[PDB]
Amino acid sequence: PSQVLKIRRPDDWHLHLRDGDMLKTVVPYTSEIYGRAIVMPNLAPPVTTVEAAVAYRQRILDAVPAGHDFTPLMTCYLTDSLDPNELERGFNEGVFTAAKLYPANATANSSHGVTSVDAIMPVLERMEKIGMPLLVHGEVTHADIDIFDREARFIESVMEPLRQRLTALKVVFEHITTKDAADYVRDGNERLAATITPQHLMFNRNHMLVGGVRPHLYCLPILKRNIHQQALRELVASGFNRVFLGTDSAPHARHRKESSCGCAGCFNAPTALGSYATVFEEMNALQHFEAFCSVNGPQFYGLPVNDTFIELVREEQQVAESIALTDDTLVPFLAGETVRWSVK
Amino acid sequence: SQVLKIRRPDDWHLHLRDGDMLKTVVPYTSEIYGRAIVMPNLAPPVTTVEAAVAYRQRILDAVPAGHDFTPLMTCYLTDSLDPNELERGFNEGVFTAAKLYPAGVTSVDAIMPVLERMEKIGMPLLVHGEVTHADIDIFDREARFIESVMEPLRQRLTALKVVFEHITTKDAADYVRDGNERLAATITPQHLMFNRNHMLVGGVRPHLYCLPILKRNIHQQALRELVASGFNRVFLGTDSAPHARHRKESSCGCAGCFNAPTALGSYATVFEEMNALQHFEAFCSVNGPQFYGLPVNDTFIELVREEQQVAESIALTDDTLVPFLAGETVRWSVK
Ligand SMILES: NC(=O)N[C@@H](CC(=O)O)C(=O)O
Ligand SMILES: O=C1C[C@@H](C(=O)O)NC(=O)N1
Ligand SMILES: [Zn+2]
Ligand SMILES: [Zn+2]
Ligand SMILES: [Zn+2]
Ligand SMILES: [Zn+2]
Repeated sequence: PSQVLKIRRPDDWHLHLRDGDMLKTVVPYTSEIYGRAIVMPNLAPPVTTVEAAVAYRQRILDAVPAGHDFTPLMTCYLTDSLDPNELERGFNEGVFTAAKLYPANATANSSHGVTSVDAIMPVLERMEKIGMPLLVHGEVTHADIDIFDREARFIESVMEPLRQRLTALKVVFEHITTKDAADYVRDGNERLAATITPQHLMFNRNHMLVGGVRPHLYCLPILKRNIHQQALRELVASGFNRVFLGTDSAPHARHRKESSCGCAGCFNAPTALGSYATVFEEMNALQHFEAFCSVNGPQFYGLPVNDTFIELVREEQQVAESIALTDDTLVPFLAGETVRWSVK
Repeated sequence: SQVLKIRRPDDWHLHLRDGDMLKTVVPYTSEIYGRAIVMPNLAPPVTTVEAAVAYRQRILDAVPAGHDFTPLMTCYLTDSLDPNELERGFNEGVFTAAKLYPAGVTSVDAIMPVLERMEKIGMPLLVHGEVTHADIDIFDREARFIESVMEPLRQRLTALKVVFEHITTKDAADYVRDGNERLAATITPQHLMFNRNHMLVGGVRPHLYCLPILKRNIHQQALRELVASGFNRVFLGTDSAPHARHRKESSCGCAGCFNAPTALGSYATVFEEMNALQHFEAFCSVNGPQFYGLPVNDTFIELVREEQQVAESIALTDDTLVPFLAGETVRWSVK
């Protein structure tokens, strides 16, 4: 009989659900499998108020198929103009589970982003005071920094000084992609965690660039050299308990991916969980798989572990080539491939 | 506006393709360049004298009347090519050079008799210098080739003339700079103008995707310094490498920049920025002929520093062709 892997129902600690018709298409891929997800706030315009988060939460709930037990955990997009009182109210009311810091840029509109981290110290101090976790997309985006160096540079110039300045702040280093970040997180304290995507465990930059350019593997932070991939694999396989599942499922229509300027992001919600199983199996570390998927995130966030179970079966299945949208189509992670593990 | 008059250039590394694509792209080259080295990587490749003669005629058929353009043909090396076939083509003026692609040839040691014949007859070897092993990071493949293939080959065949095509690294720039009169290189406009950030920051840009891949800024800067120094064994080779739009903009986009329409003005900009216009003519019009033992062109063209607006697309029989720098501006124009 085909091998079965039973786990406590997982959660996705880093997800993009988009809005409108695309939200309606993509939510089911998450809600069928995961009990909760951290829903990122990078809509156009971004979610920067309690009222917007409440309304978005309801649009997500509207799109959940009948019978799925799925709870979106909302986030606030940090911006220069965000009122610390607004963030705190949302946290106190259970609307915002966390706040998300995207890379700083001096040219950012104060309504849409952060100009410098120093400029938002009032909101960061407030998060520290109230115990609200900060989720970080840790890259510095200065034009003179090579794209492959941007994560490592963030550690030195932003992450370490911030954590020294605000010693009680809880931080998730999202979607880490480098040995630099893996080591930093491994050597950190109980207030520092990380998420890792399936693509950054499965692939390295050669997969994106050798034999052709593959925009469906193009995402931020960019896939790194093999030595970084291996460090990430070793970190999850070690059993380190402050790394956890965050897909960064980030859907874009096919025409927006396969263009003269392809958008960053992998639509991996359909195939992520089986992909993680494949990685943990290859690393001879399946004894750490459930904790990564279903325990470590809840522990860091101070939330209960799910009390229902799901099963993956080690039986081969083909991934769809594409998934229809109202207009155009979405190309899933591993489209058309035969995969080793799927959900029963 | 400033005007720069130069000897008519040549393009020492060009892909013209075949069929309808050839008809579309040839005029962008023939209107400007006196000669071009026409690469042999057709499907199937040009590996015989007969095939090269027929291809040359198809190229000439596509050259507008009044363009004095001569294609210089090349042979695609393979592990099993007959040295007599290659020499015959050289002696007949059919093959100007032979091109070594990384695997076709199973290995270089496998082609030693062909390379020995080339050395004896004075036929230049044009090298796409990358190693191919799956575990080698793509950004390392040029540097690794220098140590494991290029330096051993040149030590074995010390009289062989070699062009290190489309160099992309400080490693290659330094190797060529420090080499002897039997080693030269070509450099494309894209590897002087851009680095990998331009291809990957703010979106993935398949029209900048080419082999050898764009490298880190430190490599770009080394290439710029090399051409600006006046070093006389580097010369213009566009590696213009056209593909239809939806072969580029795809789930697995093809490598190659269609830069023939914009290359010359783009090079002029680089030389100007590097305060090295005194070395521009030699790069475009003298160094390559010197290395190949061919006369310089006897006509002259002018560039003017007036912005040229690059077309968004070029019509094909099916699909379109997106020029390198589509919709952008080039600072220098051909008068
Ligand atoms: N440079 C490229 O990316 N492509 C060239 C091949 C080559 O010059 O090696 C082509 O012919 O398409
Ligand atoms: O930081 C990001 C954003 C995400 C998206 O498309 O929302 N896509 C990515 O690849 N990374
Ligand atoms: Zn991110
Ligand atoms: Zn994200
Ligand atoms: Zn080449
Ligand atoms: Zn080429």
